[PDB]
Parts: sequence; structure tokens; C-alpha cells
Amino acid sequence: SLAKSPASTIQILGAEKALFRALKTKHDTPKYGLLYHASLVGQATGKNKGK
Amino acid sequence: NPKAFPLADAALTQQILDVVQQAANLRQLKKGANEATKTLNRGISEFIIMAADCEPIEILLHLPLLCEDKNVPYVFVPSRVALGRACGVSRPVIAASITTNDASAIKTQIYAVKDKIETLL
Amino acid sequence: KNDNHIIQAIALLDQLDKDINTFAMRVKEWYGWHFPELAKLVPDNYTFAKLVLFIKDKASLNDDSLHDLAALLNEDSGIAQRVIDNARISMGQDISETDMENVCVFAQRVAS
Amino acid sequence: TQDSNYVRTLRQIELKKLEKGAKQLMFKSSGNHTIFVDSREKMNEFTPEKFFNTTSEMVNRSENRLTKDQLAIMPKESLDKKKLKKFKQVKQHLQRETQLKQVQQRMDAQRELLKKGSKKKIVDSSGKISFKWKKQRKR
Amino acid sequence: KVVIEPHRHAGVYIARGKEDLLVTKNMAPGESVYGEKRISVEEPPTKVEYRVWNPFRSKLAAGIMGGLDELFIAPGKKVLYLGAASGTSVSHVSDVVGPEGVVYAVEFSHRPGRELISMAKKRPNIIPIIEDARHPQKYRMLIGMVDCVFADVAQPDQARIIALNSHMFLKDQGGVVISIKANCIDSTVDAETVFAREVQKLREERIKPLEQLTLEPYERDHCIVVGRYMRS
Amino acid sequence: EGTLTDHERKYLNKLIKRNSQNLRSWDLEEEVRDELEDIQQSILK
Amino acid sequence: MAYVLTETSAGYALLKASDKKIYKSSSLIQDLDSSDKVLKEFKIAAFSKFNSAANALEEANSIIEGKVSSQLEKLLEEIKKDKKSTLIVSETKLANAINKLGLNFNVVSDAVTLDIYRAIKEYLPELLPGMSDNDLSKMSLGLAHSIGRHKLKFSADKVDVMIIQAIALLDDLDKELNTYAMRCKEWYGWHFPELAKIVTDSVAY
RNA sequence: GCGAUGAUCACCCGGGUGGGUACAAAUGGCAGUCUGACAAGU
Repeated sequence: SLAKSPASTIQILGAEKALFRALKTKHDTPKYGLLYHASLVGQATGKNKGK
Repeated sequence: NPKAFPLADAALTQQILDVVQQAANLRQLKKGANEATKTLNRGISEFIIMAADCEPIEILLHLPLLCEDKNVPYVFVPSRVALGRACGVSRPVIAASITTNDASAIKTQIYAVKDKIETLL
Repeated sequence: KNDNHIIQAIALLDQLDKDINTFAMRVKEWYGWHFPELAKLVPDNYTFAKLVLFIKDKASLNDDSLHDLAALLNEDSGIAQRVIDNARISMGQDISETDMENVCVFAQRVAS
Repeated sequence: TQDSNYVRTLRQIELKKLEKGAKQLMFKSSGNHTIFVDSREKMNEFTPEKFFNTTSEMVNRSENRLTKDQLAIMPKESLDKKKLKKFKQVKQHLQRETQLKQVQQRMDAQRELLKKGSKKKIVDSSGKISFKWKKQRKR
Repeated sequence: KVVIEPHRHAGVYIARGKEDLLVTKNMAPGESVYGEKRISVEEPPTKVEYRVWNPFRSKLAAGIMGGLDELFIAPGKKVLYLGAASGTSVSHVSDVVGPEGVVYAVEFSHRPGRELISMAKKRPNIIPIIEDARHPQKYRMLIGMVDCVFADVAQPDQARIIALNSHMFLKDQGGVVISIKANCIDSTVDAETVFAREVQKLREERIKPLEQLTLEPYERDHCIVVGRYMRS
Repeated sequence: EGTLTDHERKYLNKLIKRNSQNLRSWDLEEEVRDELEDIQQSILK
Repeated sequence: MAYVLTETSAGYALLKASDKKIYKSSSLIQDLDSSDKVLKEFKIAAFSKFNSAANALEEANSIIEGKVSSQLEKLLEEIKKDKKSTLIVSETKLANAINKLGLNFNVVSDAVTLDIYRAIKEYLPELLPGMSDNDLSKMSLGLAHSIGRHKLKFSADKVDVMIIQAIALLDDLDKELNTYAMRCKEWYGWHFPELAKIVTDSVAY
């Protein structure tokens, strides 16, 4: 099931509550989801975490 | 490349790659495996083109599973470099999707190729 | 004059009664994959854990082993014969040795 | 972009509601039903009631036909009205889905004009307006 | 409350009420195979779980709504299901046959096969056979004689697959139910012409055709042909 | 045994009317089927 | 003499046929319609049972591949004493393999023999005393899945359902370990309340 | 052979509906998984 998901979903997989609130209320959406705790994201800083 | 199936012949690839170019100029083309995966989920995909020389082939092998689930035609073309140039970008493309539009100026050509891909499956 | 020891004990005692059940239920699931029917044979969870500690692999079935598991609890329910006959013909998919190691250790945990 | 996201999310909800609703409903079959008889005589004296061994009213019910031997507190009109609402409710879900689909497509068409490239507006005799992009590779 | 009622074919019901649906009794209560709705109703009273049968997902269910005269799938009968993609339809067929009956599900593709196996564990009466149906001799051990043969295989040479399986495992005067897709066989001609050929090819194989039924609106260019296996 | 009397095929056949009469209520009324049929085509199409 | 090799989920069965050339009779269907006729015509010459599922799976794959197994060989070796006997096989592949063994058997696989197997399989439970139809299904069920696990290349080390349980269990242990630690801190802290501020780690505490 | 160390103080036909507290399960609902070609340097 995960393999059949696009890479965008895997980015924001764990943050549905923030995502769908933002999508319905015309606000900016989250950018980390559950991947925020990966080591590589931790090494990044500032806006580079989103990239 | 046994996994790539059905693989279009040279005559059919030219027809597929011709529609991909026309769709690109009309902004009726979605490029990339991730962006092609979405169109299947939204049910807006006429058919999916994939590149057989993608390495490792598995990165695009989820689309046949989604396509047979949604009953969307799909076909493989031998070269991903050629697919990218047809799409109209500077990078190789391993997958692309033709978006559904019943008011499109190239509707007849898409359906003509779509029928041929169905026969191939 | 201290009575707070009583309050600690009761707060801990019911917590143990919850954890013993919660962990015991998990032990039934994990070994259910390897031998699903046995969870039906021995409903009492504590007996199930001790039995699973013995019958780690349902392939291993000996007459002496039947006696040893027959010693576990009593043969009045007949479960000793059912497990031997049923282990021979069952649908449980064999799990890896490392997986079995977790089940017995986790079953050992419920015992402690 | 946020407008496009908002409409698509609404359309996705409607589609899923449509799929759940259709599974709820039951559609009577409309398909031809041929029977094979070896003798030409068995054709001529063929009768649906005799072959199915059931009353003539009972024959025309394809979903559940019963032979005579098997045959051997809500008002009906209100129950009739409750079916039709369930059918009309699913239809309205489909109509809302198509409208949301059209709104999004026009939104996406405008977003493409915002992006970089060289485009020419082409107008048909009917008056439909579309844009044709030049054949320039994206660098 | 919903009024469950009997249906012509044993093992099948209709859950009449505000919503009416084709329904089968659940063999393994407390779970759904492919996310189908379940309805439980008390009967003297004990609540018995039921599963909904979606005609659009199963072609056999489309046969029921069409009003097939005779189905050889009935409680306490052995059924050979060819083309068992997953438990979407085999589970319902398993429900109809009941605990006494048995279902022999044959599949070739591995990825649907693993899905089929995971269901077969919940249903003791389903025997999943991951093998190519074109060579029935490969799985002759696992199958005894069967009362009926159901085939949903979408192959151009399907009538031959029915021949080999019917000859080895089907009983005399047994059942044959075939689901036919015209587009696979020949898309140049209309579906009626394709169906006429398929009936004739079965006739060459000592199968007497009894009835034919087209599956609209559930499917387009599909029909179910029922025949009896006359060895004599 | 097919030994029905002239009384026999009346009682059983009354049951046929009785049950068939019952199933008509579930079958639903025809004028509704006129509207329900149209809605069915739109949803299916 | 005429012999019939019958393959079953329970084991191998050698049926001795009374008539040497039963497979050229055009009336087989009528002759074998009833169990009594089957039993009279066919008598068990030797029966090799699968002792364990692992053996059965190995035996099953040999038949599917068309290879003669050791158990089948030994079972044929018992009946070798009959000079000039015909052996009937369902598959042409298995018949050919048995021929290469060099055995004193005229191995025959014909479409006519197909009817013989049809009757045998139909009345097999009655043909084979001691095992009921319910049991025959039960061995078939277990054997089928094990074959299915083999063909699907199932490996105990590649099941993801264990991952989903382990992560859920791991979170549960973190919660429970936390409550017990707090209970010890507050229960033991009565005796010596200054420890908790000094040492914060539960395990060190 | 008493007591301030405490007297006294929902519905329907043996059967079924109505209400409350606690826990557990649900592939039951809310519920729908972001965008898509430029960016950084000399």
C-alpha cells in the first residue's frame, strides 16, 4: 500500500489533521509529516528542512 | 527487460510519442511517475506511458497494479530519453500520463492510440 | 501509622491486572499466526502462555511431549490429544526462529 | 493554487460518497435471457411459466424468481418514497461531482496561463477560447 | 429492522427493507473480505451475520440479478472455481456451499494469489491452488470430483481450459457456468456473434448449453452461459 | 405422488395467491418504477 | 497384470486391475458407475502414506514436475514380482519417467484410462478404507497451502505483518514502563524523596 | 424480648421494551492524502 503511494503523500503521511484542515480552509499545508524525525531532515536547518 | 509488458513496437511507439508531443503543447500531459500516479487516483488518466529502460524498473512497476485496478490502458516504450524529449523537457522521463479532456483538440488522436493500446493488452 | 503503602499496592495491583491481560492477549495473537487453533483450545490465557512456552514449534510432536503437555493442566478437557492431532493438521504459517524467540520471551514476561 | 486544492478536495469527497452510495443501491438487470431447446416442437409450445414453473407475475421478476412450491408494519407508499430518495440522493452526488470537475478544470486552465511560456489565443467560430503553446523545450 | 428472506438458490438471500441487497451468510463472522457491508439479524433469537454481494464486483452475482434459471452452486456441493483472482467472489461462493461443501480456487498470477491465500486461512472449505489452469494435470492431486465448474478466466482459448478441467474433475451430468468477455475474444464483431461461437465450441466438448444471459447494466459485452456436462 | 383432488389444487393455489400477493408489496409500485428507471439510467451512464 | 497408479493428498495407491486390458473397453463408464463395481475391479496392491506434511510437499512437487520419487519407486519395487504387467498412469510425463526406470512394466497413458481415474477419484473415500472424506479434505487443505506457500516463494523472513505489530507493541511498552517507573519513584520516594530530582532516568533510578 | 453505637423514608405483554456506569472490537462515519520545472553559481 505504501509502495503504491506517490512521493508527495509519503512526505506528509503522518500529518493528515494539519493537511486536511489547511486544504479546506485555504491555508498553507504542512511540509514534514512523519519524516520530520529522519536523521537527514534533522541535519538540515531553516527552510532547508522543507526541501 | 522481461518485466516491461506490453512493449510497443517501433511503429506504435512513433504513434504514442506523437500524441505525447501534441498533448505536451496542449498542456494535456502529466510527466513523472509520482505525478502520473496521482492521475490514476483522481481518475483523470486516458492512458499511461512507461519507459522500459528505467533502472531499476520497479520504481514504475506500481502503475500497472493501479492501472489494472482502475481499468486504464498502459503501454511501455523502449527508451526513457526519447520519452523525455517527446514530453518536451530537458530530463529523461520514465512515466507520463495523458489527462482526460472531452473538449480537447486532439481527442481523436488520443482515442485512436488508446484503442491500439487496448488491443495490445 | 503509614497507610499509603496500601494505596500504592492497590494502584499497582489493578495495573498489573490490566497489563497481564493486555500482554497475554498479544501473546495469543503472535502465536495465533503460527498455530491459530491452539488459542481456541486453551482459552485461559495463563495456561496458554505456559503451554506455548513448551510447544514452541507445532511440528515437534512426540508421545513423550504429549505426556509432558498432558502434565500441564489436566487431560480431562482432552486438550492434550487435540493439540497433537491438531498440530499435525493446522493452518498456522510457520514464523521465523527470531519471531518464536519473541513469543516465548514475551510469554515469559506475562508469566513474571 | 489554494483554490485548486480546495475544489479538488471537495470533488474527492463527492466521488467517495458516490461510490459508497452506489454500493448501497441495487439496480435491476436489463439483459437478454435466452434458453436452448433441442426440439423445434419444444420451442413452439414453450412458455415462460412452464419452464420456470411459476406464476406469470412471478416470472417477470428477474432478481428473485420462485417456483410455485416455494410460494406454497411500514406503509408501502412511504417505503416507495424512501427508495426514490435514496436513488435521487446518489444522483445528486454525481451532479455535484461533475460541477466540481468542471470548475477545477477551468481553474487549472487559468493556472497554466500564469506559468512561463509563449502562447497564442485561438478563438473558434463558436467563440470558444483556447490557448496554443509554442513548440519550445523547457530548459 | 431489515427482513432477511430466502432466495430461489439455496445459500443466497435478499436483505429487503429500506435498502434491498443480494446477500449471503458469513462463514467467518466478525470480518469482511474486501470491505463489503455486513448485516446481522436475530432469528429464533440468535443474531446471524450476513455479507452483501455486489453485482458490479462479481459476475456470478450479476447472474443472480439477471435471473439465471439454474445454478449448480448450492450448499453441500463441490465447486471448481477457475480464475479466482482473490476472495472477492470466492468468499461468497464459499458461503453458498457452506461448511459441508468445498471450493477449489485456481489462480495463476502470484500477486493476486498471495491475496487469495490470506483469505483461504479464514475459510476452511476453500482450497487455493496457485497453478495455471491450462494444465489441470498439474493439480490433479488436490481436486476430487466436483459437481460444478465455474470459470471467470478472461482468455481467448478459455473454452479449451473448460474442456480439460471438466473432463478430469467434473462429474457426469455436472454443472458448467462460463463468464464470457467478447472484447477479449473478438472486438471486430458484435458481442452476440462472439457468444454464438462460444456456445458452439462448448457443444463440441460434450457440454449441452441450457441458458444464456447478458450482464447489463452490471457489465458491457458480457454474458453467462450455463450448460450441463453430458459425458454419454 | 400427483394424487391431487379437485380440492387439493385450490388450497395450495390459494397459497400461491397469498405469497405472490405478499411479494408484490416488496416489488414496489409501477409509477415509481417509471421515475426510478430514469434515475437509474443517469447514475449508470 | 494391469496396474493403476493413483496419486492422493494422503499418499500413493497401487490398484491391481483384474483384466489386463481394461483400458481398451468402450463400456468403462457403465462398468465403473458404482462403488461395488470399482472395488471388485480394483484392489489395493500397495499403499504408501505421507508421514509428514514436509514429505507430502516434497512428494507433491515431484508429481507436478513429473519426476519419480523415492517412495513411489519403492512402492513400484514391491509389485515388480509380476512378470509382464501393464501399469496405467494419468499423466504422459509420469508414464515416460517410470519407463526410464527400466521396470518390468508396460506403462500406458491413454485418454481411455481417463475414465478409470474419474471413477476412482469419485469413489476414492469408499475405495480407501480407514480415512473419511472429511479427513481427506483436511490433508488436502493443509497440503494445498504449503504448496501455495512454496510456489509463491513465501519466506518467514519477509512478512510485514510482524513489523506493524512490533511497532505497536513497542509504543505500548514505552507507556507501561513509564507508569511503573513513576509508581516506584513516588512509592520509594516516601523513604528517600530526594532521589528523583537528582537522578531522572527511570532505569538508573 | 428494638433504636442517635442511627428508626423511617420507568414503560408494556412469568415474558418483553426504556434509561445509566465501566471496558473492548469494528476493512463502521466524520474522512478527502500538498504543488509540479526550474534553482544555484561566474
